[PDB]
Order: sequence, then structure tokens, then C-alpha cells
Amino acid sequence: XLLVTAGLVLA
Amino acid sequence: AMANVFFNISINDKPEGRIVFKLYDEAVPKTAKNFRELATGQHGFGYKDSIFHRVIPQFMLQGGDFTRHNGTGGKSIYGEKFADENFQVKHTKPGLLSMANAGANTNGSQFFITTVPTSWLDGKHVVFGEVIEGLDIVRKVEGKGSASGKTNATIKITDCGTV
Repeated sequence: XLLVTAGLVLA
Repeated sequence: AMANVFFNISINDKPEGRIVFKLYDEAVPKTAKNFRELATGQHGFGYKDSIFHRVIPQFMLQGGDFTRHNGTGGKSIYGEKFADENFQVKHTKPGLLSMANAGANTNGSQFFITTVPTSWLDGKHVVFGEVIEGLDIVRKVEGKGSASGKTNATIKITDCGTV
């Protein structure tokens, strides 16, 4: 999806 | 505790000019202090010579991983992570600075600059400033990104600090 995560990148 | 922050940006080593940010110290003083002092490099490390490693058109520019340059690193002036200070400012417009994280209370040094409103991130990512000059440079960098976030040119912060 649209996320801004630091290492586990999600859909 | 109040000066605006600048990044000089190059794209494949071509200087593109300066982005200037106003930080929201009155809303998030701990978060703003972290970004400002990583930009000045006063603790001996920070954003100078780092890259934007994940750029997604119509969404945001992600950078600030000055230890691993790929999303797996970064550290704050308070240590490897610090708490979400609050979520009072929302992702209402292009050009906002907000903290990237790996779940609750995992802020370090990675941040993003929005190119659209990103309201679905409200309450999960701390918003802490805004672009006041150089949104054109933000849009130029944005065009070097892709849906996966991979860039087709190196986007570098060649100098940074306070104005």
C-alpha cells in the first residue's frame, strides 16, 4: 500500500 | 532551537540547489531538535553525504538512513530510537517532513518529504516541519523515483545545516 517504514517495507 | 534547516541536493552529482525547511518546534520540539542537529552534524554524524534511498512518485521522498543507506539504518541524537512525540500535526499538504518508523516509538533518523496529502499516515508518523523553499527540487527528485521506490540516479545531500 502507501507506507513509510524503516526496514519491513509493507504493501 | 529555531533556525531553519537547509539541504543542498545533487542528482548524479549535478547540483540542483537548496531545499529549506521550517520545523515545527512549538509542536514537536524533541523531534525537530533531532532533525536540526542531524542536519548540522554537531554530534559528529548526520545527514551530510547521505542519500534518498526510496522515492515514490505521487507519494514521498524517503531519506535519512546515514548508516546503511537502504532503509535498515539510521540513529537519532537520543540513541538508536526515540518515542513518538505526538501526532498533532496531520499530513495535509505536499512538502511536509514526517518521521519514517518501524512501528510505535521507533523514530531514528529516517524521514520523508510528502509530495501529496498522506492522511492515511496521520496518528502513526510524526509530522515535524515543512518545505519553505525548493519544492521544485523535491519534484525533480520525485521524477527520478519509481513505484518500487528505486531511483534511477543518485540523490545526495551534499551539504546541510542551519541557515
